[PDB]
Amino acid sequence: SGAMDKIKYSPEAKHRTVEQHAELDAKDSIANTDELPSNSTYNWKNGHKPDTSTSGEKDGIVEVHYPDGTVDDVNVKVTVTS
Ligand code: NA
Repeated sequence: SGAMDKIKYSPEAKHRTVEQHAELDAKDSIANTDELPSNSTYNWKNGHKPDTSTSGEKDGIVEVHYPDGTVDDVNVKVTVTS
């Protein structure tokens, strides 16, 4: 037996504040990518990319894809200013 990557690692959300119409790289919403394997990849969950076209408080979900194929879902928040 062994611990799969999504059990070993503990990604934590970073709250970002961005301007209306800003781009959002999913990795930028994870606070501790230095505590996760550097070959992990980050993407927005389908249907859960924060929409920066309007200002307000938005929610999103980051998928953290680990090298062993397991995946962590991370709830994040994005403040959009106008
Ligand atoms: Na985890």
